[PDB]
Parts: sequence; structure tokens; C-alpha cells
Amino acid sequence: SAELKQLNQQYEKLFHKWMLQLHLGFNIVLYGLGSKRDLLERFRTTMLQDSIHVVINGFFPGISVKSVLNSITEEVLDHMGTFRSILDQLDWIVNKFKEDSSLELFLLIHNLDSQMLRGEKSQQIIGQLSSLHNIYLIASIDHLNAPLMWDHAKQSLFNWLWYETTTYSPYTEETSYENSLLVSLPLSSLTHVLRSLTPNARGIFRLLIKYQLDNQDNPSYIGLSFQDFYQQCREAFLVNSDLTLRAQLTEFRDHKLIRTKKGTDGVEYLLIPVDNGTLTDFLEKEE
Amino acid sequence: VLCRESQVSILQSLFGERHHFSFPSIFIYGHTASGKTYVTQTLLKTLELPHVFVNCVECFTLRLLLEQILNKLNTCETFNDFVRLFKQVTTAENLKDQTVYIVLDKAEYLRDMEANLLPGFLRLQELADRNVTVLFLSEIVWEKFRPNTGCFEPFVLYFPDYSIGNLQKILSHDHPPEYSADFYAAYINILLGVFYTVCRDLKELRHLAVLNFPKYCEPVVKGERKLWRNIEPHLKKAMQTVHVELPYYSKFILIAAYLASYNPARTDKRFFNHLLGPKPFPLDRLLAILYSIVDSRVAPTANIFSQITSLVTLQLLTLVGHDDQLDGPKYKCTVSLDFIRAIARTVNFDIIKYLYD
Amino acid sequence: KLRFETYQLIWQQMKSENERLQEELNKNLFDNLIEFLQKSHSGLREIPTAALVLGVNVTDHDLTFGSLTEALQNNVTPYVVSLQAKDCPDMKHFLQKLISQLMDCCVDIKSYMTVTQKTDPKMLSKKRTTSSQWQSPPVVVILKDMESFATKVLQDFIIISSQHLHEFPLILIFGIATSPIIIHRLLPHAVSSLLCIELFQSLSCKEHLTTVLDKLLLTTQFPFKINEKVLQVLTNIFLYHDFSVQNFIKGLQLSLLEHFYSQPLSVLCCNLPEAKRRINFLSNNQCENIRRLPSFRRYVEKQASEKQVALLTNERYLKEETQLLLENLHVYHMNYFLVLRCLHKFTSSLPKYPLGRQIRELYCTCLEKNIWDSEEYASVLQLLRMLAKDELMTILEKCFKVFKSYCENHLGSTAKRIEEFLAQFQSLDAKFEVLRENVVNFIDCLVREYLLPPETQPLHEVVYFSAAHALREHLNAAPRIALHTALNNPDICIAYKLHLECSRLINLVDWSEAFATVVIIHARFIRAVSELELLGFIKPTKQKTDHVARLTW
Amino acid sequence: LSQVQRILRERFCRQSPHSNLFGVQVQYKHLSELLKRTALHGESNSVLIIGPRGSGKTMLINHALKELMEIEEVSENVLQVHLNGLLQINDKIALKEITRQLNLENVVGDKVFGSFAENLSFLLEACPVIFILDEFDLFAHHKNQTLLYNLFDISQSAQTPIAVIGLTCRLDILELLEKRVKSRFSHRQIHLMNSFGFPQYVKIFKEQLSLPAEVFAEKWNENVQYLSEDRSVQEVLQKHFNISKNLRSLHMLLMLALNRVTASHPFMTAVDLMEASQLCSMDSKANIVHGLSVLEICLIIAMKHLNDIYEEEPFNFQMVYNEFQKFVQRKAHSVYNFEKPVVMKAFEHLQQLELIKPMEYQLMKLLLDNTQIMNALQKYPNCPTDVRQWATSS
Amino acid sequence: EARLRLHVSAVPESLPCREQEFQDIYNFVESKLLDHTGGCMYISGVPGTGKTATVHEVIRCLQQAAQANDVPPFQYIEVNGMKLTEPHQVYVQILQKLTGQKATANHAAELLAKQFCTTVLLVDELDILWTHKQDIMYNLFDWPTHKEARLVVLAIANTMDLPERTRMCFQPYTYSQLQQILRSRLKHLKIQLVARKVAALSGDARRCLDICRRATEICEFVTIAHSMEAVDEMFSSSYITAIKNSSVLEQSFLRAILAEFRRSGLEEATFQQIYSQHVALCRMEGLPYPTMSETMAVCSHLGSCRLLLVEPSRNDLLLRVRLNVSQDDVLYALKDE
Ligand SMILES: Nc1ncnc2c1ncn2[C@@H]1O[C@H](COP(=O)(O)OP(=O)(O)OP(=O)(O)O)[C@@H](O)[C@H]1O
Ligand SMILES: Nc1ncnc2c1ncn2[C@@H]1O[C@H](COP(=O)(O)OP(=O)(O)OP(=O)(O)O)[C@@H](O)[C@H]1O
Ligand SMILES: Nc1ncnc2c1ncn2[C@@H]1O[C@H](COP(=O)(O)OP(=O)(O)OP(=O)(O)O)[C@@H](O)[C@H]1O
Ligand SMILES: [Mg+2]
Ligand SMILES: [Mg+2]
Repeated sequence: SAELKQLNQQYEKLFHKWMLQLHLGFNIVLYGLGSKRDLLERFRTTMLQDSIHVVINGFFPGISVKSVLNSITEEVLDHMGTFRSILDQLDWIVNKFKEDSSLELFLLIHNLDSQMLRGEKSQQIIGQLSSLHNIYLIASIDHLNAPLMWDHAKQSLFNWLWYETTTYSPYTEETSYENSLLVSLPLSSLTHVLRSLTPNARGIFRLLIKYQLDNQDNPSYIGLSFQDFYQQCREAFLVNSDLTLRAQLTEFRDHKLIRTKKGTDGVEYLLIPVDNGTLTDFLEKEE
Repeated sequence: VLCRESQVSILQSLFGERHHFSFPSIFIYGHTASGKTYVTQTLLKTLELPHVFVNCVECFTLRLLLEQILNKLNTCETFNDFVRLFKQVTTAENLKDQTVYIVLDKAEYLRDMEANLLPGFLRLQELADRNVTVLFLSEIVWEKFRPNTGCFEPFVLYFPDYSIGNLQKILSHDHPPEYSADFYAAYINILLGVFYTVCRDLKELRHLAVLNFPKYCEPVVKGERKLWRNIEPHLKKAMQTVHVELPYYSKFILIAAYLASYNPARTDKRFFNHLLGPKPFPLDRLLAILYSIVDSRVAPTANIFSQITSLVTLQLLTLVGHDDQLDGPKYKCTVSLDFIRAIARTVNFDIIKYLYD
Repeated sequence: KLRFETYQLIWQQMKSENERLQEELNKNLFDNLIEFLQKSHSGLREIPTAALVLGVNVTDHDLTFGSLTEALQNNVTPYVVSLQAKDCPDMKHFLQKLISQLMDCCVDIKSYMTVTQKTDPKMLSKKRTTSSQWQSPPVVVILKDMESFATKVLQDFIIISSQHLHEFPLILIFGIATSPIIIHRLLPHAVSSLLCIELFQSLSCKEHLTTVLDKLLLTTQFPFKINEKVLQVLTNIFLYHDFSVQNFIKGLQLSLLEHFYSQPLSVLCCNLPEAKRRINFLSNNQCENIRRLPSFRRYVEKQASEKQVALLTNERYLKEETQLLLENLHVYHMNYFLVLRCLHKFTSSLPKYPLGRQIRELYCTCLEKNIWDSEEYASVLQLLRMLAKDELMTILEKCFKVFKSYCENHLGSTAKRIEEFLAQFQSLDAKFEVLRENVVNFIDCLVREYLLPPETQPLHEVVYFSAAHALREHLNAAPRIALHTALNNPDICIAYKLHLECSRLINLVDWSEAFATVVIIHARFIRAVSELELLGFIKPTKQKTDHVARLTW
Repeated sequence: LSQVQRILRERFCRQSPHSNLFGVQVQYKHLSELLKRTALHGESNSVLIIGPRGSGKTMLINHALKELMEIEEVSENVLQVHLNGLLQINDKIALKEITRQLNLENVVGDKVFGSFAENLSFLLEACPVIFILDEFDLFAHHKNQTLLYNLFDISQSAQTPIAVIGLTCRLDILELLEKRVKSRFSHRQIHLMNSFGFPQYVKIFKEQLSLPAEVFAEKWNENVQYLSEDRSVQEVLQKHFNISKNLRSLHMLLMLALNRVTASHPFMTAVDLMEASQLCSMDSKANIVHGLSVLEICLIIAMKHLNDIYEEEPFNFQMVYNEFQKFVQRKAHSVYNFEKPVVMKAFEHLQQLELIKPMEYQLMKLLLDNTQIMNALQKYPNCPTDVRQWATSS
Repeated sequence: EARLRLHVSAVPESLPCREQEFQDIYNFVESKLLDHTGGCMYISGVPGTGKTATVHEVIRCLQQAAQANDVPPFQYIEVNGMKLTEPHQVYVQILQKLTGQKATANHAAELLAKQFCTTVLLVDELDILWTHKQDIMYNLFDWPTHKEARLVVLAIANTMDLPERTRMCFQPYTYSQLQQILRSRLKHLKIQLVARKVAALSGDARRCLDICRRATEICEFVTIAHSMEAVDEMFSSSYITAIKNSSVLEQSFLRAILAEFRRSGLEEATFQQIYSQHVALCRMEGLPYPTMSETMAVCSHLGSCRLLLVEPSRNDLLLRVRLNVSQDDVLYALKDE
């Protein structure tokens, strides 16, 4: 708990220096192990401070390069929402800036990697802006292929001052957005059961999922009978016989991937006893 | 005009008397240098029949093609509907009773313009009933022009290629400037004796005929027959005919890419169809082959990955999936192998040894 | 700060002379562009063209296309237009800008909603504005990249414009890197002829490199000098990575400034009087500071008494002795460069170039380690002792026509040693003469006048700039060194150890469970791995169910 | 004199409004009948004249329309509108074209009517009109078919005298009409033109070459009747018959042989027609092959070998280049050896001639038939014995 | 003027022989009209079933009833979809028929919304008002359901599925129904062996009146023989006729097609393959070699009249060729002699 603060302090001494670099037309860069939040937000509380500091978190999926240029142009710039064609947008904001001089705008991007910023148009924008001297850029990067997407023209448009900036802090608010699969039978055990079956068996299972999910908001859907599901499987060329579909549904039931419920009519109705969120995720993986 | 005399008799008699009617459409085919338009323009200029001459590749649109034809008769024109209107409205004591000629050159490009335009022109005579003859000439056989619903089939006239004898008689004796025409004849007879089997174009042969003429007769003014020996190696020099500075690691990336192009798949284990083309590269495979072949083992820097991106940007490398350049690159090497050998020679590395062949 | 006044001074002096020398290296090539263009204008349906080869540098030359717009608007000859290839996907934008640009080439010098332009009005401007000039203007249609021209588009314009021609004797300049074969590739043979090209040459980066170093950084004008390590790292970023004198320049500012934030001790970095003013301004803190560094401490080590404290305590005998250190210092550096050029015409003529070829090289290797201590130098010795004869008397007589040209023009000194050499070689023109001149080049020059960086006067710091590493962090952009070595060398440390260890593909049943055989405990490996996605040391991969697999090697 | 030429040229080239009507006797009755019914009485009808192209239609309708307007009551009270699918490509163009042919241009443009039909009805109400639609096929292709639907709709329910007469070559025409328009079309009133018998063809041959009553014409017609029976002219006419069965193709044949007739060649002969027939029988793609350079030929022979080896699979320049290199390899010295860029120039010229088609890194297939190739090689003027031996290697 | 007066009676006619359908529609409008409410009714059928005629009748009757004050007054509006170039002109029509007169489609639709937030609106063949966003249909059907809107809508089209993408359908006419209409006005002659002969059809009414009108044209220049001739001049398929009249080489080319098909068994083949077959047959018939320039002409003759479906001529030997006529039909046309 003790060490990190000192390092987040040492980088602060470069800060004023970066300010001068920011005057000279370059733009600083932090390649860390950890998050610079406490350091980039201390750069907001210590250095930037002042006014005209635009903040768009790239690990935030919410903000978008169009809504980046709005978020810059809407509130802080205050001029307008940026016009449809972003090249025209920057032509208006610039004919305001080229006309209105000596206005320095310091922007800090956490995780340029994005999206939305993946677009070569997005970094033709950030390329022009950070190329435009008034504003200035401090980006924090993670992706190993981050230097990949910056070409000659852009690493020229971005004159990047690259800094040790080896950071140990999480990756808490950066980590709050990313979801993983460890959070009923979970998805990966389901996949593990289904990967040793035939292609047509997986097709049968996906068809039954589809029926369960489409009707999930209807309390009167208790599932499909075997004759109905057998006709549906025949029409999709998943099964040609009673014996093979019955054997397949029995193998499923031994794994606990189907459950049957007697209707009023004495007929067995087929449901899957897995959370519909997990089944949804399964169909989004299988394609 | 020479050696076309037979085609002139067919095309002249077809014109008949100027107050008569002629074919609604005539279609001439042949090669570039066949002499088609030289014969057409002469006959129209000499007699002299009123006509217009238009290049279909110059006018791609209707507005331009149709406005040219209308203007040149002596006028805002969108669709072929108004051409017959304003062509029919074009009549005077000059055009009143007479056959009018419209020569569409490179009609092969009409096929790509407007569906109804080529049919409208083939029948233009009875559409305006103005006694018109549309003359199509193109290097494409008529069999490829036919549309689905059909058309009025024109007269297909064949302008044959010039023979080696037809070329000399046209090419030689008509400009013997400073000497006897027999001397210039023996010159051309030698010129064709070399270049004929390769270049049959009369246009280009006239160039070389002018180009190499001074050197042919140079032994004459210098006091030294049978000059075929003199210029033949010089002529054959023209027959079969008529330094990129790169960085080190860049050159190594490139030659590594080429070595990835030629040798493919599971040969990387041992090492570290040619007419078909160059293979695909996963960027990882290229970096692997690179570090494998480099034998200097410098750590990666942004500038190096920028080097490979710059390489693909210079079109020295090309990736099938432009969109997927950072997710997995499938890059493809373009250049080679002579350039690769040069890179190897300057660096001192050998391209041939790693080539599996 | 004073060093920034000196920055802008030096800086814009540098890009000034850079852009001017750009304009001269032009001027032979541009006087040969208007002399070629005026040779073809001196002497149907064929577009003549001009093919210029600019090797692999983009933005530095946009200046000179602005200056072809200008210069070739200046002769009263053409009105020039430039079509970019990327501007130019379709067949419309070239004829639109064709004409937009020659109705416009008529405008800018006088000091709509641009959708309105099409293929007509060029044919009108050298008709309507002037159909009868009578001497037709070229419009050199500067096709700044013809390589990126769309090939369909390319032949459609060379054929449309070619077909239309000699009403418009267009010539068109080619911004290009490579040799003629590649034009002959993207421009077909029909075009190779329609273009009627005469191949032309334009100077690349690497020449401007060696030139500019010989001239600029190694000028005696500006005191600033560089240590072996940022020279090596820089010329490594230039030679081994990026060829732009752009990135070497911006990197040279960043070196300039970077040092110039080191410590005030460089305020004495200026001309001897400009520096001595600062001597007067010096205060007791700085007196502490000169009392500190080595080559001063070394200069303090071989020395004396109360003398030594009037360095250490009573500042006056120092600041006197600063005018002793520094006067000398800026004497030494002159004594070098005078002599470095000297070396070059000697050994730049020589073969094997074992010690070096270009002037920047000798500067480099000379300063790196002792020339004498290196054996490749002695090899060059054996060479000069071999050649002898008239090759040497011609090249050496050219070392004085040309180096006495330096001390006649390029350099003022006047050092009195130079003169003695000079007389010696005059006398020769009229072996152990070559070996006493070389030994003069050895003991009198290489031993004495060429000497090292660290064997030099006191205070070789701050004029010569150490601390390469941080710039390489701030320019070379080496994130994966710090990353690799960091993640290797601790739950994410051990996580990357596993991500190294397991096999190739690791099944999340027995990866979650192998990481449970090997290793709250899980969440940090899913964040290690989700970063390793975000970092990119792995990917969230579908090659197998529930897997994480690296693209990075 | 040349008086012969002036006549046959308006007959052969331009389409003579007056000539002999062959085998249309039935069809003319039905057309002329209907035409009287709409013009003289107040009846409204619609009909399609449907045949192959080059036979029938336009002359039938032209002859019918002429005789119709020779009735004084007709010429004064009847207007006719001639439309064509090539000239009017849009039903809006057609509307303004009807407005023009009806001399109704005085609407004039001040009232743009709320509906397409209202504008059309307003024109007729300002009294029969005979609507001729040529290239009916194309009028069927206009967006929603407003002109056809509303013409038939007006032809049936409006009681305004109108005659909608289409001309098409499509046996598929009826399937191109919407269910609604097909109904309103006066159901399947259909005239078919088609063909004749060979003796009728020869009688036509002699009738079109002969001259009317206008001693010079009498002598001319005697010589034509002599031509009518000859083993040569007949065996030529049959060859054309087995293809044509069409009077327009015949007209072309008669025209080309008509150039052979001059003041020094008073009347046609068997040879005049045989020569004229030879010009039509030429195989166009064989003629183009005759003029290629020996390099281009060798490439085609390489492509031939590639379709016979790889079994009709496409190919690119590389494999052609290889197989072509195998041809010069035979001799150590370089005779046919040229630089790759030049060979590709010729290759690209074959494509420029559309003798090879795409689908180097592009795959292409050869557009020549092997019998065309082997025939062309035997007819090629300078063909070297080396390329011939190579041709038969396969 | 005896059997010629029978000409005069065919082209239009009156009054309807749809007795039961008429009553249903009358009561629909009368119901909605009596109540001072709105509604919509969709009417399906074949193009010849008397839909618009019946509606026009119902309207004239309702106007008569409106004169005696049997039913509320009054106004009626009709517009046809196929009478417009651009569907949105509909809003102009409706408004122009009402007050407010001329206006743009945008301003008109806004006005009609205001008026509708009694009148009978006939939209004949609204199949033509289909648009990507279908706003106009949604509006015409939504308007009558508004409280303040008193509007009755009668929508005619030919398909039953249209409203799926307050309903009625007109079935095609039967043997007796068609027989009825013809004799229904023959009253000049109260010749009737024919009216039943022509009466076997599918299913349009216009076919009957136009057919028999042609039969009278045959008679003058009526017996059952006259009507058989009339039908054989109309419904007779022209394809088999053309194959019989086709030239020699044209038939051999069809035989070539049938040969290639019998080899492959597919519905497509390339001009190159067909060409090989055509060569074989011309060799066996003693004919001259089929020069490829000729054979391309032939293949176009047969593709111009739609006996064949052929790719564009540019593709040369790669033309893919399909038969527009069933193989059994061709064999019957070639083998009948
Ligand atoms: N008999 C001849 N005498 C002299 N020159 C000729 C002759 N025939 C062709 N030429 C050359 O060819 C040119 C005429 O062009 P040509 O008639 O070949 O055009 P074209 O065949 O219509 O062109 P393309 O076929 O490419 O459309 C002349 O200007 C001349 O250079
Ligand atoms: N039965 C016939 N009677 C008179 N002339 C005929 C006959 N059959 C063919 N012809 C001749 O063939 C030509 C056919 O011209 P027409 O335009 O009338 O029909 P078409 O060519 O089929 O029309 P389309 O332009 O639709 O092809 C005319 O020149 C005509 O002289
Ligand atoms: N029962 C009938 N009595 C008399 N004529 C009839 C009868 N049924 C249909 N018709 C004919 O049909 C026409 C009436 O049109 P109909 O009601 O079929 O139009 P529609 O069905 O709306 O048209 P479509 O269905 O093609 O849109 C009349 O002109 C008349 O010739
Ligand atoms: Mg016609
Ligand atoms: Mg209706």
C-alpha cells in the first residue's frame, strides 16, 4: 500500500515540464503497468486544474468520437454540437480557434485504444486536433498493438513524447467496465458438454434454446412436445428418425440439459433447466 | 490511301449518289492501325459529303455525345428522345435532300453507356426518316454488341490487317525525303524484317522508321549497299525493349516478407507454384521470420512496427484485409525477386540459399 | 529562459538554412526543372511529363510544391496545378480540380460552394482567358503521388487528357521515391510512351542527413554538442528506423531543450563574451555547481592550493578560472572541427572505410573511443602508407586547395598550427613526408587536435549532452521493453509467468483448474488476463472454448 | 441510268412504304378491320402485332394506317400518335410526347394535373386517336406501368375513341404485363408475322429486285426472272434461307450485290450475288485473329495448352508465361524470348480485344474455339513452322 | 345493324350480376353512415370480378337514398392508385376533392389529419400505395378509427394478403356466372350456344366480352365454330407456332440445346457446349459448318423472341442458355412432322 504514492509523486515533478512540452507542440504519453487515474486525475487536480480540460475515458464505451467532439464542443467549448461532417466541424471550431488565438485546451484520454477511436477517421480527427496547437493531448495506452495503429502520418500528426510511466495502480474504474465469464450450469460447462457431441446434436440444442428464449415472456409457454420438436428438427435436417432424436434428448437429460413437464394432456413438454441469460450468451458465442 | 483500294470501292459505291439513301447503319471492324478512319475521313472530306465525326471515349455521357453531334451540324440535349427531335429539326437547303453521315469512333464504348442508345442509332434513319447513315467503327466484333431485345442489324464491313507487303508499300515509298525511294525501300524492308513479328502497328512502325533512319544511312555520308548488317543489332536493341534506397531493418523486413512469400507453411521449421502468386503473412509469422533471419536480434520499437506499416503503405506490401491490419494481417508481398537479390547483394545476405524452390 | 531565446535563435536559424538549402538543392534540380521544362518547351495526343524521384519523405517537400505553385507561377511561364492521388478516387475530381486549379492558378497572385466545377473550364482558360497567348503555358500538373493514383482512373486520365492534347501541352510532375520500373508498372506501357518522360532525380533524406550533420550539428557556430549515446541512439533512430530529417530535427530540438533543462551550468554555453557576461551574472549557488561536476573535479584533481579554494571558496579566482576553462574549451572545439574536415578529405577518399565514410561517421567513431586505441584506424594507417604516390598527392593537394579553402573561407583560424601544416604541404607539392604529415596528422592532429570527448577540457558536460536514455523513452517509444521486462520481472508477475508456462492453448476448465493446481485468488488472473487483452499479451480467443491466447510473440 | 439505284435503295435500305405484302393477307385484314372500327365508328380497341424482328410489323401498320387516312372523313377527324420505347424511356416523357403529337402544347404548362390519368384524359377531351407504341416490350418496363394501364383503362371504360396498337418481337410479352393491365388489354388481340416457304422466298427475291411500271424497266425485269432460276443463285439463296427466313436479311444481300451494278456492269449476275453473300458469311472473330502479332498467337497457343491440360480451368498471366517459356526453351538461343512487360502488353491487348475474359492475380478464360485457332493458324500469312508444331503438341 | 348492334353492347355494360356482394357493401356503408361513424373495408379479388363496378353501383344507390333522406348525406370521393405517378399525390387528390384545394403532399396530409381529428372514400388499387415505410396506408386505415373522424374507406386490390403486410373478397366468375353476363345483355337476340362455350374460363369477365366481341368480327367477315376460332386467335400459345416456323439452323440449334440438356440433365448450358452439339447436327444433316458468327446470330434470334433466355452477348462463348419453353413442348413442335 505504501510504495505507489511516491511514484505517483515523482511523475508530478515532470508535470510542469510537460506543460512546457505542451507549449512546444508535443503531447505526452504514459505506458504503465497500472492505472494513472490517481495520477491523471491528480494531473487534473494538480497540473491541468485551471479550465478547458476535456476528459473522455476510452474504457468508457459511452463517449464517442462524434460525442467526443460534441462533448468538447457542447459544454466546455460551448460553441455548438459539432456539425455533421467532422471535417466541417473542425473547420468551424478552428475558424473560431485560428481566429481566436492563445486558447490552450488540455485533453486527457484514458485508453485511446477504444472503440470508438479505432476509426482511422477518429485518429485523423485526434490527429488534426492534437496537430492543431491550441489544444494538447495526454493519452494513456494499454494495448500492445497501440503503437500498431499509429502510422507515419499519425505519429507525425501526433508528436508523441513517450514516458516510462510504469504505473502499479489498478485498473479499478477501468476494470469496472470489463465483464468476464465467471459471472444453474454456467456457460463454460455447457460448452464443454456440447463440444464432444455431433454437429447435428448441437443444432438440435440451439433450436430448443431458440424456442425457449423467444417465448420467455409468455407464462403459458411450457415448452415443446416431442412430436412438435421432432417435426421442427426434421424440417431443419437435424434428425431423420424418432430413435435418433429420442436418444439425443435422453443423452441431454443425463447431463441435466433438458427437463420434461407433463402438460394437462399427459404429454411431456421439453424445457432447458439453464438460466436464459446463460443460454442467450451461448447463442451469441456459437455465432 | 493505298492497299485499302478494295474497301474504298465497297464503301464508296455504298455511299452512291448523295441524294440517294444508303444503309441505315454500317459497322466496320478491324484493328487499331487498319486504317479505318483514315479512309472514312478522306472519303467524307474529298467528295465532299456533309458529316460529323465523334469519339465515344471522349464523350462518355449522353449530354456530351449527343450535344456534339447536334452542334457539329451546320442545343441542350439530354436524352435520345430529343436528338431525333432536334436532328429532324435540323434541315436546310444544305441538308434538305442528301445523305448525312455520323461516324461514331470507338463505338465499343457505346455498349457501356445507355441501353437504348446503340439501338436508337442503328435505326436512326427511319426514326427521324431524314436520310441518315450512322457509321460505327470499333475494334470489337459485332457479335458482342447485340442486346437482349435485338436491333436493326447493320452491314458488317471488315477492314483487314495490313500485311508485311501492304505495310512497306504504305510505310516506305510515301516519304523518301533526301534519297531515292529505292534506298528508303530497302531501309523499310529491313525495318519490317526485324520488328514485324512483334509490332504490326503501322503507327509504331512509322515511328521506328523515322527514329532509326539516320543511323541506317550514316555509313553513306561517311563513305563506307547491304547496310542490313549495320543497323540490325541496333534494331534488335529496340525490338525487345520498346535503385530504390531503403533502410536496413526495412530491407530485412521486406526480404523476410519475400522469403515468407516464396517459401510457405511448415517449411519455417526447417528454414528457421511461383507462377501462381505470393502467399499470405500473419504479422507474427513475418516478425518471427524477421527475427529469425536478422541475426542481430534488436528488440522491437514502435519505429519498427511503424516501419512495417510504412512498408504496407508504400504498396511494397499489400494486405488483402485492409480493415483487419491489427487483428491479423494476411499481408502479401508484391515485389521480387531481382530486387530481393539486390537487397541481398548490398546487405551481403543471400536470397537464393533460403529459397526452397 | 535564456536557453529558449537561444532555442528560437538556433532553431529557426536551423530550419531557415534547412529550408534555404532545401531551396538550393532544389535550385540545381529546379533550375533543371524549368531548364528541362524549358528544354521541351524549347523542343499530338501525347502528354509529355516530368518524373521526379523524391525518396520516401513526405511533408518536408510539400514546401517545394508550394514553391512550384509559386516558382512556376513566377517565370510568367505556366499556371501550375497539383493533383493528389488520394484526393482522387473517381474520374470526376481530377478534371474538377484540373480546372478549379487553373482558374485558381490565375487568382492567388492578384494580392460558389465548391461543388460547381467540372471538366470544361481548363480547356477554356487557355482558350478563353488566353487562347492566343501566343506561347502556350505549360500547366505542369503536379501529380504529387502518381503511385497511389487509381489505375483505372490513371489510364482514363492519361487517355482522356492524352486524347485531348496539344490544345493542352500538359506536362505533369511526379512526386516519387523509387526507380523507373515501378512507374512502368502502375503506369502501363501505352502510358510510359504517352508520358514521353525524361527521368529526373531528387535528393533523398540520407543525403540531407549527412549534409546537415556535417554542416549544422557539427558547426562551430552553436556550442551545443551531443554525447556518444544520444548521437548513436539518434542516428540509430534515423538510420535503423525512420528516415525523416523531420523526426531527427524534432528529436534534435528535444535533445537541445532536453539538455537545456539539465542545470543552469549551460548559461555559460554561449560565445566567450556572451558567456562571460553570464560569468559576471554568476552567483554562489552556481559557484557550488561548478565546484561539483567532473572534468572540473578532474580539473580540480590535477592542480594546486589556496588557488584551489578560491575555486572552492572565494569565487573570484574561479570565475577567472572559468574564463580559463571556457576560453580554452571553445578554443579546443574549433581546433577539432578545423581538423575533422581535414581528416575527411584524407580518409573519405580512402577505401575500406573501416573507421568511417561520411563526416558524421568520423565525428562518431573518433569521439566514441580512442582512434589510436582502435585497430581499424591503424589499418587506415597501413593504407595511407601503401597508397603513397600521386593518388595521395592529388587528394592531399585537394586537402589544401579544399582545407586551405576552409581556413581561407570556411574557418577563420589562424590557429598557427594550421599554417605550419599548410606550408609543409605547399613544400611537398613543389613518403616519410607523407608519414610525417600523417604523423603530423597523428601526433600533431589525431593525438593532439582530434581528441576524444572525455579526454578534453574541463566542463565537457552541458556543452556535450549525456542522459540518452530518457529521450529514447520519450521518442524511440519502447513500451514493450518496459512491459516485457516488467511483467516478467507479484500476482500479475506470476500470472505472466503462467501465461508463459502452460503450453500453447490452455483450456479454462484445466486453465482455471491448472491455475488452481499451480496457483480472491482467481479475480486477479482474470484482471491480469483482461488487461493482457487490453494490454494485448493475450486475446479473448475462440480457437477453443473459453480460451485466452496471445497474438504477441 | 442510275435510276435503278435510287429506287432499290429506298426499297432495300429505307423501308418502302409501298411494296408487295407477302403472306400478311390474313393479318392485314384483322388490323385494317380494327382500324376502320375505331376510326369510322366510335369503338375503342387494343391489339399487339408480334413477330420476329426484321419481318412484318412496322410495314404492316404503316400500310394499314395509310389506307385508313385516304378516307376523307378519316383524314379530317382522326389523329395518330407514334410512340417508341427507344425514344420515350419514361412515362413522363411519353405524356409530354403525346401532348406534342396531338398539337395540344397549348395546355399550356399552367395546369399540372393532380394525376397522370387526369392529364391524359384532359388531352383526349380537347375525336379519336390512334396510339402506336413501337418496341412495346420497353413500355412494359416502366416502373409501375402508368402509360399502359391508363391507356387500356381509357381504351375500355372511358368511351373516348382510342386505338392502342403495340409492336413487339417478344413471345413473352403477355407475361410482362401486370395482372390488371393484362385484363384491360383487349384480350390477346394478336397478329403473328413469322416466316414463309422457300419458293415464296425466291419469288420475293425476284419481286424486290424487279422494277415497277415506273422499255428500260421491262428489259431489267426479264434479267431478274432469269436470275430467279440458277443453280448458283438458288444454292446461295437457300443457304441464306436456312438462316434468315427474313426479308430484311435478304434486302441486305440484294443491296451489297447492288453496288456491283454500275454503268459498266448494267445488271446483276450470279457472281455479283455470290460475292455479296461472301461478305456476310465471314466469321468476325476469325478475321480479328488474322491480324495478331506472332507473340499474341503464341500466347493463345499457350492458353490452348492450358485449357487442354488443366481441363477448361481459367488461368492468369503467370502460368501462361511459364507454358510460353517452355516453348522457347527448346533452343538455347533467344528467338521468341521477350521481356515479361512486353508479353503482358500483348496479353493485355488480347483482353483489350475481348478475346480473353476475366472473372497476374486475376483469373481469365479463353474466348476462342479450338477449331477457330487451328483454322486461323492454317490461314495465317507468315505463320512459322515452329508455332505450328507447337500448336499440335497437345 | 343486326348482329352489329351486339358489338355496341360488349365494351362497357350495366347493371351488375353480382347480387349478394352488392347488398353486403351497401349495408356496410349504410351501417357506418347511419351511425355517423367511420370504418374501413378491404375488398379482394381477381382483376375481372366486378369490384369497382359493384362499388360504383352501391354509391349511385346510396346517393339516390340520400336524396329521399333515407340515409344521411352525402359526400363521396374516389381515387385510383394506378392513375398516379408518385403515390404521395394521393393526399392532394383527397384534399382537392374536399375543400382546401391544392397543396403539397406534406401540407395536405397535415390538413387531412386536422379534418379527421361524413365522407365515403374509395381507394381503388391501393397496392400502388405500397412504400418502404407504408406511412400512407397506416394513415388511411388509422384515420377512420379516430373519434372526431367520420370517414368510411373502401379499399380495392387484387390480393388477400395486402392488409396483412372489416374485409371482403370477390371470387372468380364461374361457368354459369359468365354465361349469365353475356346473355344478360344479348336482349337484341332473346346465337346462345356460344355464350356457354366461351363461358369456360379462368376467371376474368373482360375476357368474355372481348372474346365474343371478336367472334362477331369473325362471323361478319354466331355459331360455336366462330368462338373456337376466336379463342384460338387469343389464348393459343404462340411459342409452339414460332418453333414450327423457325428456320432450319434455328431448329438444329434447339436440337443442340436438347442434346446438351439430355446429357447434363440441367436447365442451363453454355453457348460453347451447345455449340459443340450444333456442330454435330449440322454435320449429320449435310449442312455447312455453323460459323460461330452465324450461330451467335441464330442464338440471338431465339433470344429476341424469348424462346431462349440468354446471357448478354458480351460473354461470347460463356453465354449461359436456358429454355423459356419446356422440353416437352419443343419436342412436340419439332417432331409433329
Ligand atoms: N494507307 C495508309 N497510308 C498512310 N498512312 C496510313 C494508312 N493506313 C493507316 N495509316 C496510318 O494510320 C492513321 C489513320 O488511323 P487509322 O485509320 O488506323 O485509325 P483507326 O483505324 O480508325 O483507329 P482505331 O482503329 O484505333 O480506332 C494515319 O494517320 C496513318 O498514320
Ligand atoms: N410480309 C412482308 N411484306 C412486306 N415487307 C416485308 C414483309 N416481311 C418483311 N418485310 C421487309 O422486312 C422489313 C421489316 O421491317 P418492319 O420494321 O416493318 O418489321 P421489323 O423489322 O420486324 O420491325 P422491328 O423494328 O420491330 O424489327 C421491311 O423493310 C420490309 O420491307
Ligand atoms: N357482372 C358484370 N356485368 C357486366 N359487366 C361486368 C361484370 N363484371 C365485370 N364486368 C366488366 O368489368 C368492368 C368493371 O370493372 P371491375 O369492377 O372488374 O374493375 P376492378 O375489378 O376494380 O378492376 P381490377 O380488378 O382490374 O382492379 C366493366 O367495364 C365490365 O365490362
Ligand atoms: Mg419496327
Ligand atoms: Mg378497380
